[PDB]
Amino acid sequence: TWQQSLELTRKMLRDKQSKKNSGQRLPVLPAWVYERPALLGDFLPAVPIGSLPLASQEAAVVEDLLYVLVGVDGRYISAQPLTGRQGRTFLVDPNLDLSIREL
Amino acid sequence: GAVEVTEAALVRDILYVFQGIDGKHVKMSNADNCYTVEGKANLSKSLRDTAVRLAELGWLHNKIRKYTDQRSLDRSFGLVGQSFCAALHQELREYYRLL
Repeated sequence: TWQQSLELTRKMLRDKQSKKNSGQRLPVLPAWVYERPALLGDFLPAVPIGSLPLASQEAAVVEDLLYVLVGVDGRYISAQPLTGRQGRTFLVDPNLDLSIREL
Repeated sequence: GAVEVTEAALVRDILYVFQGIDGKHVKMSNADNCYTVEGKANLSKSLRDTAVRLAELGWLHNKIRKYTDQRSLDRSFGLVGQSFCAALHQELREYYRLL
């Protein structure tokens, strides 16, 4: 998970700053900021779409999309958790129409 | 009863073809690099001819798309190439706004 690697980097940066400040106090963010997923700005880790009429499929898709554009999972569009630092990967309901899925 | 694709459904499929993504009854034949209407669905000769005449546009669309995608990844192509690709993207978006 990217979080652990970034925490290691931050620890090393802290150690280097303290090593350069000759032991002057440095600012440190209270731990819960780094220790709380529910304050991340990324994502937080329904009727099946293939039974909907094409226009209804589009409507449900647009709802899921509007959720997903702000980092929130839809009903028939779902996010896939990441490994390492990557852009979000998404799972799309496979009963959607191929054309809709491409779009 | 045979499946004949309605005018609206054929329009939707051809509009997907214009958008560069195949329809449900008209699909990109990649052995001609243009969208051909399947024969599983039964449409009149005139409808098929119109479909071909329209999928010409999808062929051109996909060509422009491939060119932009390809030149977009080469940092070596320089700022002038990137600006050409940006202008082409802009024209493409105009096309999409009409679509």
